[PDB]
Amino acid sequence: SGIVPTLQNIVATVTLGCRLDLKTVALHARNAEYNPKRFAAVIMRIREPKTTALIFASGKMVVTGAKSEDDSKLASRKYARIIQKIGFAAKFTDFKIQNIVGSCDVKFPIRLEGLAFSHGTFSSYEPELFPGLIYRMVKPKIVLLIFVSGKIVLTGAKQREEIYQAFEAIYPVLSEFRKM
Amino acid sequence: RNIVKLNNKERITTLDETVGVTMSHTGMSMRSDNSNFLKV
Amino acid sequence: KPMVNESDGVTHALYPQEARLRNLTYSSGLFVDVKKRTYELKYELGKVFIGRLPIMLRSKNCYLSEATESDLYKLKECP
Amino acid sequence: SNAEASRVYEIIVESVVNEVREDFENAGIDEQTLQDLKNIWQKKLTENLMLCLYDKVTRTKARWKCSLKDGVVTINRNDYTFQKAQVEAEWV
Amino acid sequence: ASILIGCRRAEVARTFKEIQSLIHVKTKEFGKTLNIMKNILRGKSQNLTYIPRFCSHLGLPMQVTTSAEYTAKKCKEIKEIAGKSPITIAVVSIYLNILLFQIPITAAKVGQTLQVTEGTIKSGYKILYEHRDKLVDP
Amino acid sequence: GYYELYRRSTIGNSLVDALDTLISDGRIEASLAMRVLETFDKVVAETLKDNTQSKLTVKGNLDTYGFCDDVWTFIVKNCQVTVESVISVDKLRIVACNSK
Repeated sequence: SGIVPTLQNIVATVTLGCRLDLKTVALHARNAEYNPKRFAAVIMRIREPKTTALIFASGKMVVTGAKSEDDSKLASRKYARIIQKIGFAAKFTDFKIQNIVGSCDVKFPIRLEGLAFSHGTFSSYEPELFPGLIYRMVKPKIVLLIFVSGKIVLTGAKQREEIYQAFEAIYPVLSEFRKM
Repeated sequence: RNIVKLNNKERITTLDETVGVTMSHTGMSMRSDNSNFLKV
Repeated sequence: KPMVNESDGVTHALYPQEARLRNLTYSSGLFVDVKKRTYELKYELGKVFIGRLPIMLRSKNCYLSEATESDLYKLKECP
Repeated sequence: SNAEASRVYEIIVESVVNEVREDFENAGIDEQTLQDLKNIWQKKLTENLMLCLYDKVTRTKARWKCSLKDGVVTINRNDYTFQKAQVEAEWV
Repeated sequence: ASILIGCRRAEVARTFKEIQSLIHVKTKEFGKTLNIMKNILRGKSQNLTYIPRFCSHLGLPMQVTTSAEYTAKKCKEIKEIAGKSPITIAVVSIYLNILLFQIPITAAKVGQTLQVTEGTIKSGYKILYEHRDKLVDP
Repeated sequence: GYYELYRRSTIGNSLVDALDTLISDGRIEASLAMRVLETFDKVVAETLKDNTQSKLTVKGNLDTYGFCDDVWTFIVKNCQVTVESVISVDKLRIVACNSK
């Protein structure tokens, strides 16, 4: 083994605790996108860290796009600092990471048909609809995407230890259904 | 007047193809639309 | 001409001997040129299968009408 | 330097004078006053800003593309007039 | 979805574009209803069959059919690309097995009859021509 | 109809200074200058819509972007512009409205 999954996305939610008006916010702000006819929320982006936050009128904000937890928390504090800079009485509270997405490579082809036949109660393989395999692990409750080239995707986790335990619990099964 | 008593009609034409083409055009052939009729 | 569409989906030619042995129906497919028009009121702006027809033996539609003696012996049909 | 901009300016001056002449006659001021508007206007005619309209603005990750139609651009003390334009900008 | 389930149970092969050509189910909701329906069936407790059907759509001999069978199995054993849905593997397999003989259909006719992209059968015909070595039956 | 953003151009500010010159220095009747501004908007609209053949190409680093009341506003830093010549621009501001 020796392969460690690398995080790719982290989705967290931050509650500011106030209320907004969207023409004034979209008029006085710098880097932001707003359009009520498509999405009733301002899409604010920052450079460092390179993230994306969806800001709603009810004060709820969604900071997503970070590669680590410190970048999501610090980026969330930067968005909250921008909101406090605009002219509202916001407060950085209720920071809870909602999703963690990672990926890795096993460096050998994987038999998806035999994996879908043996683990039929946890897999859902339809090549004409999606060439990858959707493995729903019980403990921990992680949704894994197992492709042919060996790239393993992991989503549906609240912590990193769930991703690591998911990969350590899926590695022998992948080593069983190998080819070369 | 004897020649007018020689009127005939055309017989039914038998399609001579490999059948599988026509039988493919019968049921599901992965080809829809291609003609606007009662499409509202 | 007489034909048979099997269960898996393959359709091939039918002979009366194999028709008797497989308990099939010696019939032939029927198509119709179906024309459609849309008027809008006299303002004016397909080979569809309609069903099978049983074919009598020794008829102009059956394969055995044009067969010879040795050909009938090949198809296992008495002259 | 561009002669098309001078031709457009001349069409604008002549057309504006000809269409405004009616409102100048309705007010009852003077025709030589309108001639003074043309002479003073052409006499005055002798910060990097683009003015136009957009058709589609797409964004992918951090890449922005914009389809622009009909506009005048002021760049380095030089004026330009375009019918179409494509913007391929990158955001940090 | 019930027709497709009854097709999968009876060892029959019907593509999604065929039932989709029969009924306009908007694909996505069809996939979700088929998924939860499969969960219902699991709670109440194979591309090879497509080759003779498309060979019947083209009217090909039996040797090309079994040749596309051996080609389909071997291509299923060689890996690389793996599949990208089995329909394209079937049409490029029949395309190679028909470019091995002399019966001419070209790529446009087989692409408009089987409803497959020409660039896809050529993209698969490239790597397939690269793996032409171990696909010979005799 | 006919947006009033074209008044912010060089010829637009020239016409504004000319009209304000006729109203301030002389006794030219007011309100009519606004009619000259509307006719100016229509003439610039139809003229730029029919009497333009150039095609530019701006490629740079997007410094700022915004959208409000069907108004796209961009600020690009260090961008190159291609006419149909290549021109280097340190800072460029773009203001566009909806064409539909």
